[PDB]
Amino acid sequence: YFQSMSVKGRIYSILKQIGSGGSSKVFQVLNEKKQIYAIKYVNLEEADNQTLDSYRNEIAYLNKLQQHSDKIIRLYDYEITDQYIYMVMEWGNIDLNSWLKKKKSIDPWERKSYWKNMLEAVHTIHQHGIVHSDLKPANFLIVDGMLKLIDFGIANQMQPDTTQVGTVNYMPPEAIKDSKISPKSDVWSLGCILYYMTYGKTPFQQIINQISKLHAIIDPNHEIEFPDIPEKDLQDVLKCCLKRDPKQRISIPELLAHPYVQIQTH
Ligand SMILES: CCc1cccc(CC)c1NC(=O)c1nn(C)c2c1CCc1cnc(Nc3ccc(N4CCN(C)CC4)cc3OC)nc1-2
Repeated sequence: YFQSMSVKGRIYSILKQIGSGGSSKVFQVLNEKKQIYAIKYVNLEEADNQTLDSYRNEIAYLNKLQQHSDKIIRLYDYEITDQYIYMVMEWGNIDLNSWLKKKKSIDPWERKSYWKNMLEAVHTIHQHGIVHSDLKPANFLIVDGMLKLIDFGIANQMQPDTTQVGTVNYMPPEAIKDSKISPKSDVWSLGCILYYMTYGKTPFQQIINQISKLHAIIDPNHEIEFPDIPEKDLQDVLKCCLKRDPKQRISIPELLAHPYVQIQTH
């Protein structure tokens, strides 16, 4: 029940575990001033040089980029050694994958406000050359009704083995047809998340067969349902995000000047 750890001399008191993946554990902890944080611990015992440089790189970027937007998660401090990495981060109520897994109805205002957070955070990483290229709702954390981007998909996702889960619902068609990596790949994946918040599922979610789903994502003859809704700006945004051709698909800077994001509906 009572557990503890240090990170750069400062003592944190572990309350519980709030995450896991590969050889990393996220804990909900309290510092000496009874302030709540999330420490991500990562193990390097069997991680190769590539893997380690991927973690070092991600860290450096996350640290740098938090200044540039407040829609990226705070990395308050970290402790990096040959054996492990602690990262003392901003603690959030719940991730968006779990939040949307609760709710059927999402408040139009809340959806738009989330959409904006997502655009801003993702735009920031793009501005420093980073395409995420694996954006899911899992990647976004709700901190006081504000969505923070948890990670940049820079680090190499090593598997547990002794014991969200590689889902292709958010996968852009260019990725499925196999070096080059367009920032508009992320626009598709964001579009898929918004499509979820708009219509209740991802566009190819109803496709039960895996190989079929992949095929459907690419097949231009295979249309996507955009059932008409009061928010016609929302319907517009989704159609523009989910163009299969990356060159015809809308840009982040464009999505930011879009009526959905700018026009005040009251
Ligand atoms: C997707 C990002 C990623 C990439 C690579 C490696 C990792 C580490 C496993 C990660 N994961 C994280 O870096 C991470 N995952 N979570 C859940 C958090 C982080 C870092 C920051 C952070 C801050 N605050 C929270 N709070 C929180 C979130 C979710 C939940 N849950 C519990 C499990 N349920 C199934 C869903 C709801 C509980 C939380 O705390 C109360 N949660 C978090």
